Amino acid sequence: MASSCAVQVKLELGHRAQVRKKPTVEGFTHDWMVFVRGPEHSNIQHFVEKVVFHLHESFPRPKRVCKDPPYKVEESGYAGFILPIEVYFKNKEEPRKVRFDYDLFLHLEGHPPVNHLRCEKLTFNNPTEDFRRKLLKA
Amino acid sequence: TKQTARKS
Repeated sequence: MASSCAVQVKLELGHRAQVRKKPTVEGFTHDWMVFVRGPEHSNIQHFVEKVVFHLHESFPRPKRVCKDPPYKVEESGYAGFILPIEVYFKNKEEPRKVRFDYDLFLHLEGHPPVNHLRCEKLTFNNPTEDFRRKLLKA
Repeated sequence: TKQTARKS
């Protein structure tokens, strides 16, 4: 082949975190929501198999799996923590997935709610024709 | 800092 391909796809990782009007019985002071998505409502499901959100051990059923959009977790809690995220690809070769450490931080009562956005670029060199077709639908 | 405490 004379030809070669590099494909780039953009992901957005983010979260919202808000102080509750009233704490929960466990003493969870905050509502939050973390997510993985494409920018401008683009459809990353063409190439994403699933998104795994690994919550802090203090949460029940800490491995949260989303096989279909929206890839998000909504929860309540009292403290910020590092939240590993795995994005799995509909790829039959390497790489099968990419891993991020997401910083799920909360702000103190009195400060505006958290609305955080983290942009990530993924680059795939010479994907298979099957995977390439999926990436370029997104 | 604006942040709450953290857990680990």
